[PDB]
Amino acid sequence: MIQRTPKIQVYSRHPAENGKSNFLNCYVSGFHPSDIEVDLLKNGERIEKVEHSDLSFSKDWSFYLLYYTEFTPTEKDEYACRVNHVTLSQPKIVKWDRDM
Amino acid sequence: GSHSMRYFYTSVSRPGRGEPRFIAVGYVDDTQFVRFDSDAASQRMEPRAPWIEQEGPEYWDQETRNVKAQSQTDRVDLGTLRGYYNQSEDGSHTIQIMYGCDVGPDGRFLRGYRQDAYDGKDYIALNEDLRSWTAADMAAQITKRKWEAAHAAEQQRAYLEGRCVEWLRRYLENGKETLQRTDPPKTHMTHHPISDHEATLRCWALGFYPAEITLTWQRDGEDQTQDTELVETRPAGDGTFQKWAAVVVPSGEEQRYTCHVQHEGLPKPLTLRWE
Amino acid sequence: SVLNDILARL
Ligand SMILES: [Cl-]
Ligand SMILES: [Cl-]
Ligand code: NA
Ligand code: NA
Repeated sequence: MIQRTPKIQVYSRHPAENGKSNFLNCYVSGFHPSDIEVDLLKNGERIEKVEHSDLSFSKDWSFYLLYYTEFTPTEKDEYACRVNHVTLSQPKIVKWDRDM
Repeated sequence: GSHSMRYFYTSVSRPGRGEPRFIAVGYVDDTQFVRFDSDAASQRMEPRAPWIEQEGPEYWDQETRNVKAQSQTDRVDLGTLRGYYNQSEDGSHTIQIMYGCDVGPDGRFLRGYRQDAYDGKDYIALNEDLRSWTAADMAAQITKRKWEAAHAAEQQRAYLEGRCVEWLRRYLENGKETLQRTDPPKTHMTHHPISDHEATLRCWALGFYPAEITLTWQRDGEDQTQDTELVETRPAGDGTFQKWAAVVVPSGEEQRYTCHVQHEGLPKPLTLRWE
Repeated sequence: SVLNDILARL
């Protein structure tokens, strides 16, 4: 086996605007194998209803997935993405940044 | 103005050699239009684009039969390979297949693809001539010898040069308002101070299609590669994509730097300077 | 339309 560590990006579909509904995305890519645990957190708590895209892979055989949910950003609420994989000793948590 | 259709198969084995997970997706350029998931309830080839639901019931039947036939063959190969490499019965192993075709603006065949991978690394691949194979080590070398003696590349070439091209044009025509359109990027620039001597200028590109885009920084007209970050093109979730480029600039020299955006949907390449 | 020629690798 060749195993690859996932790359994690947390961002919104549209530019963040406090008070307006949007979509919080977590894009995991460049990992192998495809079994992966991805949760979207709000202030540390797992968001319940979260869908994801169909499994696909790049030309280097590494998979990618898009985990998304509907949310409304505010000034004080925090959001993050928690990814667990066979290549990760501890689950990696990437915080959301409206500037990235 | 060339176009592509690609299919991505993935078969992941379960512990104890149980019923493996099989996922298949189809793309026309950067637009997914079909999907199959062995964990899905329908157990059918499901639509994923508006212009593909036009197909009749004879289409969805044959497409479901053929993706099932490949999954069952990948299921047998997974068990054959697990015993070949003496791999533990409590683990998971993956077989991936990528195949498709390319057409030019006139709709003629350009190039074909058919290549497999076992556990993340290349297994066997159909060369560009569509008549010979390039295989990996050991177990793949038996497959190459097996497929060569059976002339398997002939019918693989017939699909890539035939049915693949025929249906790629049909998809491109039925969904010309979706596939043959170019959504240009909506560009802007942000400023993020690092200290009293440096700051980060981030150059955004949002809502573009297709995903092929180029972002480059310049300082006084010269290509600026020092202290530059570029994230991969990420999907927005609505069919469009996002990408940004950053550069660390000294304070007071922000206007020395310009962002340059190249995309198919732009008649002229865009240039952005901090205002 | 998907591939209709199903090859057994082994
Ligand atoms: Cl990020
Ligand atoms: Cl197995
Ligand atoms: Na937008
Ligand atoms: Na896991």
